[PDB]
Amino acid sequence: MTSIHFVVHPLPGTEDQLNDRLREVSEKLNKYNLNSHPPLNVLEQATIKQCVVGPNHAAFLLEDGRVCRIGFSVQPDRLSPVSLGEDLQWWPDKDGTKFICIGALYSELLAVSSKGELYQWKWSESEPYRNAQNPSLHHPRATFLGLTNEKIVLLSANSIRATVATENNKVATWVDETLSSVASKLEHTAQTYSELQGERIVSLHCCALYTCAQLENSLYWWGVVPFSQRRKMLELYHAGAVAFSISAGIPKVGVLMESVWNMNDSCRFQLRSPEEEQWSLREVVFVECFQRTPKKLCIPEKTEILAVNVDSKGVHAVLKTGNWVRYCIFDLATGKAEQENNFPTSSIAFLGQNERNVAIFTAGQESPIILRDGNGTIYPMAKDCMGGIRDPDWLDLPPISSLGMGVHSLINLPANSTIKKKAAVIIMAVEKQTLMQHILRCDYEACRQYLMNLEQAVVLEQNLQMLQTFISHRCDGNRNILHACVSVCFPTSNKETKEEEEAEKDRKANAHFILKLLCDSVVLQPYLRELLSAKDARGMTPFMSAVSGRAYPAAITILETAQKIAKAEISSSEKEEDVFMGMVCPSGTNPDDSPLYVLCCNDTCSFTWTGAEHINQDIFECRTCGLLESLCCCTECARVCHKGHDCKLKRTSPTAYCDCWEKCKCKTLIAGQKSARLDLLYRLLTATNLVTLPNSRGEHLLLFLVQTVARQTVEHCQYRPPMPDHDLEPPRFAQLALERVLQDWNALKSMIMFGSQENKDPLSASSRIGHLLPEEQVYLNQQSGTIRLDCFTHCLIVKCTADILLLDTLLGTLVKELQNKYTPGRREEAIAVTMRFLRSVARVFVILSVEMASIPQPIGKCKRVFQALLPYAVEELCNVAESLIVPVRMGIARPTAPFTLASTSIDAMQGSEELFSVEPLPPRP
Ligand SMILES: [Zn+2]
Ligand SMILES: [Zn+2]
Ligand SMILES: [Zn+2]
Repeated sequence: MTSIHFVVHPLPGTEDQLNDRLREVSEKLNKYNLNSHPPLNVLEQATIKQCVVGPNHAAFLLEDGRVCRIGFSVQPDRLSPVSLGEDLQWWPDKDGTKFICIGALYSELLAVSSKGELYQWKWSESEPYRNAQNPSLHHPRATFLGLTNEKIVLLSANSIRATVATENNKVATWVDETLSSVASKLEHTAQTYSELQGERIVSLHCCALYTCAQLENSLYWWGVVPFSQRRKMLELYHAGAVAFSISAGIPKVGVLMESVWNMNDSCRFQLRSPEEEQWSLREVVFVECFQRTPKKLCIPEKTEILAVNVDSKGVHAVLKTGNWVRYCIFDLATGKAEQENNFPTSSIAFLGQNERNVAIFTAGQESPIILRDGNGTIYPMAKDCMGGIRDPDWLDLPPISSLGMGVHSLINLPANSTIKKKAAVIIMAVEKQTLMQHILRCDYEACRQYLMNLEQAVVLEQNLQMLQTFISHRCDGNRNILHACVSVCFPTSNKETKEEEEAEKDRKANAHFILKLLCDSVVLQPYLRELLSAKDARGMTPFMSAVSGRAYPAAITILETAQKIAKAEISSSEKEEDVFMGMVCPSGTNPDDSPLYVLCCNDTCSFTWTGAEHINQDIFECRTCGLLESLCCCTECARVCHKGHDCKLKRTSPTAYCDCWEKCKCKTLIAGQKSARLDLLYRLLTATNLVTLPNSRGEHLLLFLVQTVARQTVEHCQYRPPMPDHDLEPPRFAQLALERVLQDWNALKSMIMFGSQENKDPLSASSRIGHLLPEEQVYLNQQSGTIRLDCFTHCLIVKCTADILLLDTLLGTLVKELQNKYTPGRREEAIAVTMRFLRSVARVFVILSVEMASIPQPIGKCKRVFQALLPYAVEELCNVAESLIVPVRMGIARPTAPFTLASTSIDAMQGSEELFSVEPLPPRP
């Protein structure tokens, strides 16, 4: 059962207004109850195969061959939105013949039946045309087209022209009866093109001027030569020509009497009766330079083709190469790929369950493009400041069984109004998924009654076909019921976070109760593993979506549910850790999409604690979003925002105040619950192994946290206490995160033993050495890396001169693991970790002491570290001095220039910053 909806989109418009109309339909489905029409209720209980839109009428083709039509009127436009006709009447079918295809022209409605008969119905006439002389003949031009001796299959209809095709590779075309005067030389009857032989034509799509035929592995076009190729023809039109235009929703034929020299202007055409207007030459095609032969489009070899639709801009195609999907726009001037675009989401989620649901919908020249993916949902397309596809914002819509749109022209416009003349009318037959809509409407009672009814039905009749059909239910962006519940559970306001800072509807609660009800459901137990281990269009599980969307109690509930389910299904291989990591953070995942890393880098945006001020920050630039000249963004914007974009850091940074909300939707303006965030960090530290995996910049979590702390200490001291809200405190989470992570013998071990043999850094040249000579592999495997460890030690000691607690935390963890005579192998492991850390501390201390003249705070911190670990620091300092004194005694010292010492401490820090804050050599691409 499906429901019918009407969308009015005035022309000319952008994709943003169309997306706003689709969104308005989406919340009218979601939060505005339900509404329909009396005469369309009979259409709701059947599978509508095809919907077409005429000038003032709409036609529906069903599965059983019944065709119905209705009238409508659209008043408002732009500087229910439609009025429907009172009664619906059907096609007279006393002969009992079912119908296969329908199509809409301006003056007639076309039908193709199973017996190969073409039927024509006038819009003005209330009864379909039947010839009295020939009872077996029904189309008035069937004799002229010569289709009476061949069974007919494929139809394509548009505003003025129609193109039709048999089984015998015979294609014909004609124009509407309102242009019968110029219909002597623009058309052709059924030929047999030898160039199209070899493969059956699988689809035909007609534009307003030309038409296209898609075969099994080729594309051909024929018809009117486009306006871009008229430059070479005039590389200048004499008077006396006869032309036609389709402007303002009406087709008209005129005659020229001026001489034309420049073709970029507008010309005045004398009107011709069907038995004197100023028209632009871009919408005028001279008839009395026509591509009467099919021309092959250039496509790459071994590429499957999915959906073809044509318009004035060219040929729009979806191409599949291997396991990848491109979107292509072909220009008819050269026949090559004019525009090539890659989808910003995953291709696997775009392919969906079935590849036959991918389609492209358009209505004419200026009409927009609606793309339908493999799941039957709408993929919203928009253009960024560059020439790519913007990141899509999901509409939360059910899949569409049938979609059809057309161009309508408004009637009797006043002369003193700026209302646009033309619009597009879109008709949707959206499916209903009742528990999906119950989840999206935030109602606990309907979900509870549905689960109780399903449990009673399984207990009584033992039927699970409806349940296994409901498991495969999807929303937009490849989202299941759990994904929809998580997306509903996102925080919206900052009221609780605003009120907790002092002296220091019911949608959310119903959503949480719904999540608990589906988590503790008895009947949903054998499918919750497949529900939780599913990836959406961004490649995230519901736990990853709850972490990234700042829904922390939802992530806590999902984590307990995964821990409960995973312990009862070990049995065979693919064991407990494999099931748990499949549910939490699966393999083949980007390192910047880890739940621990994302949980660490979700901080409050800097406009929330700085208004229109001009404090000193770090300034990032996006090429994609348009933050180019004076528009800027804070560092948390570069972390959470702009993750797949072309975002860079500018060295010449003046003062700015995060102009990120002006150009895009900043995802960091709202802070979630702090206690649930710390509890999630506590649970993720002691249950997974996500802390030993670096991010896409090759940084450990400890290095990222200490760099965030060292940046925020400098940035947050210029906060003055009293369009988005700017009355919140600066974020304090990274200090507590460092204090918790440093109390762990996995993170400290992986940080200190970084760059060793059993630790791979993706941005190091020594990581990928398997294709080299064996001697070079020996020379590269002799050494070990200590760049990032030295950077971490320098950032902990020199750049963190506002706290001491992290150093005592690290020293306490080291001493506690050194005094552990309980588990085997712990003591020597802690000894080696202590040796590596003391080597790094000794190197930093030596550099700082050489740079200073004849105590500073970092030297005091190094002395405290040496005093807390005396019997090993003495030996490592002996080794450091021995290494320093070797080249003097052997007389092989490298000559250097003299330098002056440092009287103050800021210049020594400036000189040691350039020595330790470096990067290893990247591998060869
Ligand atoms: Zn951006
Ligand atoms: Zn920001
Ligand atoms: Zn931002």
